Amino acid sequence: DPIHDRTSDYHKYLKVKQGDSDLFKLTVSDKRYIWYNPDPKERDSYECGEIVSETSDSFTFKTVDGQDRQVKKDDANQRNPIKFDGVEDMSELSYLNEPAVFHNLRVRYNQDLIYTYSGLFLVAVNPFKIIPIYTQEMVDIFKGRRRNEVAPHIFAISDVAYRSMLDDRQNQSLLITGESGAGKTENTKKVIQYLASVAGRNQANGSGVLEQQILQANPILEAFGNAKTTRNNNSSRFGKFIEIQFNSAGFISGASIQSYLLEKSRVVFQSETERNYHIFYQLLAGATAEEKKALHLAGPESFNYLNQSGCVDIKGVSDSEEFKITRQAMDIVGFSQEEQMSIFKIIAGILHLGNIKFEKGAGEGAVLKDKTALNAASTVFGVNPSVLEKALMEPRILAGRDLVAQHLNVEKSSSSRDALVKALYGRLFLWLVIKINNVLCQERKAYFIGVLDISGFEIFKVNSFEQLCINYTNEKLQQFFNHHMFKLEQEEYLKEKINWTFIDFGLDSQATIDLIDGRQPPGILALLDEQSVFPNATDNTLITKLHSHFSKKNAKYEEPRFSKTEFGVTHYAGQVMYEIQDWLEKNKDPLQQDLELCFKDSSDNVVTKLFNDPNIASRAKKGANFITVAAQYKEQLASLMATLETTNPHFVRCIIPNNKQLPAKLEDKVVLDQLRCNGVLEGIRITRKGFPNRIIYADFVKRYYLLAPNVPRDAEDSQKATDAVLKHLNIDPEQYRFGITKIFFRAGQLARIEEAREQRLESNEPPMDFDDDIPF
Ligand SMILES: Oc1c(Cl)cc(Cl)cc1-c1[nH]c(Br)c(Br)c1Br
Ligand SMILES: [Mg+2]
Repeated sequence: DPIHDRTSDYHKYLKVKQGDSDLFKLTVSDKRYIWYNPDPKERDSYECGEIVSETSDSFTFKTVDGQDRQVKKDDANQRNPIKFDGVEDMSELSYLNEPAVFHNLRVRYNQDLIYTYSGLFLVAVNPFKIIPIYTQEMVDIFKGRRRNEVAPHIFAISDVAYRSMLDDRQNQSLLITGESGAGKTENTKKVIQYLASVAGRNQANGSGVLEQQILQANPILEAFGNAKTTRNNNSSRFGKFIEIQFNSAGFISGASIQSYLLEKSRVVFQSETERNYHIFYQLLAGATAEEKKALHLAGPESFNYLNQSGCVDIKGVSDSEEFKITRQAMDIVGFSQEEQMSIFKIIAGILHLGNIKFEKGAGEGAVLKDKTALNAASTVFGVNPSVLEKALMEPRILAGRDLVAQHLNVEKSSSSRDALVKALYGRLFLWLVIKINNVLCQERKAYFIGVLDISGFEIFKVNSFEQLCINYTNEKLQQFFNHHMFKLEQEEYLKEKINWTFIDFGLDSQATIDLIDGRQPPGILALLDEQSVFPNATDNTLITKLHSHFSKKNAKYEEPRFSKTEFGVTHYAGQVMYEIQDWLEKNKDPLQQDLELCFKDSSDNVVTKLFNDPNIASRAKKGANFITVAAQYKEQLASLMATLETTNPHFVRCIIPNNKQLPAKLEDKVVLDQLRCNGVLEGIRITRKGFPNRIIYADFVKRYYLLAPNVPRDAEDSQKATDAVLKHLNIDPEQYRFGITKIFFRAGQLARIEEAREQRLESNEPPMDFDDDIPF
């Protein structure tokens, strides 16, 4: 058995490597150690010192040099006995403290053990290198194994969710948290791969295509939805909830992707060193010379949308090659060759739109002296160029009921062009998702495991509305963790009156959430909205308004003294300063109807669908106005979260090792920040101090049969029959607890002590068979 064979890749790649005779000498030492800060200023840089003496309330210890230092036992971070180094579940540590927990993660990390359990949930420290642990061989190992049986792995957390779906007939979710680049998306992929493989169909082998189409749906989105940021070379610029769908039997019956909050602005702007969406570079570098001809393509550096960041390629990525992967993913999903070429027309069209140069005419309004870019765009889109031109520079609006032709300046014309671009891109992306969803979902699900892959927390020199939305989302995901680990958990203990004294885990980012999406009193999004449909409002009246509501009034809010255009929100993962510029327009998300008119007329079957389909091109009307982006997204998010509350959540906490995207460099301050703000220690603490597993009194007749005074699945009393099978082995009384309608087990008694009763090789047929058919 590979898991027991020290030779296996399993053992080689997933297990702590065997310590040597020298390590054994140290492991049996009677010496004790403490984690301390050599520099009290740098509280996240720790050294190990030896405890040399102790008083009633103090330890004295040697620093890395020979100096002696004293500390209150109350304030001491004791080092766990080294036998614990590498331990797979940190709820097992004797001492649960920051340097201890970080140290354990460090030991596992140093030998490419990136997964470690922390009580109920999984921690995943990004390796930033490939590790051979996701082969079909690895899947196989994990198929069906109990969490305690196999090493920590994304596959194991996935299998558990799967088993729990089947055993409880309840929908599950894999919530994968992390700041940008921490590993959310790679782990999402593994979750799907694994589920796809473990619950996929062979059936004589000619129908498994559904599962290949599920797998293939993600490389498509990734090419249109991902881009290099300063924080991640493959940053997800949209969030996604993936439903993997199962039939009654337990097999995969389909999948459905809900996408969130595509970063439309990236298409027309990217900050230094960053990249537009992969698709633009893939196209340009991977098109046939004849496609380059039909689309009037040329190099990255020929396009304003691709040539401002100073970066057109990503180290170790071939765009020409990724392009082949995308095309193949589009084939496998079912995108017809016309559909695909339309898609690249739209991509090519966007690039040309970007090259349109507006200039000042005689008057104040703009003029288009060189129509090269305009014509190439219209050609590719199949729209009338002089109609598009007039729609760009001279859109018509109502003025009362009068029809008036605008003459936009250079600045307004450029912006409107950008708006057309972002609408184009955003609708295309939404279409791609719609197309995929329709291919994958062809069976009424019986159950699902939802996999959440959002854009992770991020901070840049300049943070705009997109970031506020991203970090608010991450803020809510974390509160969801807070809620299930601590709030719901204890509230239960209270209900069941199991004599639990409430603990405040000091983790609640509700105030921050409220500050953002609060209705009454109104939060940022509400004021943004109010201001968005106030006809005279500016970015400036907006920040003034925000300042007036929250400055020195909201503890999570800050009006900076160094700027008039920025406001600070204190998030769980840190304070973020947000630049107000353009918020109103971003929230209104306006597009001249003359542009829409111009494109509804496109001769292209895909472009026309982007503009004529009400489920793609239509906008919800919030009374007299269109629904704002803020309101719409608050609404999508609440819905997601409402769906999540109905599932049984499993948490994977991804952790970025550093900010350099380097393997083998675990930066303690970086990791500890995440460990703190994730509430990792608090999550371990609740699982240790508490009673995770609790079954109703009635159904307690479940794994427990005559392993004590004769008592089969029957009994007339419920609170009596309970204490029965337990006392036989005399299993510790304070190691469990009797509540109103349930029986709780401290830190998993079903596994800890229950290893003779259940999980045995005897106790079934061996203790019955001594005198079968031979008793005289
Ligand atoms: O309809 C839009 C318009 Cl008119 C302007 C802009 Cl900037 C974006 C979208 C958009 N983006 C995404 Br993603 C979806 Br779905 C939609 Br609709
Ligand atoms: Mg991602």
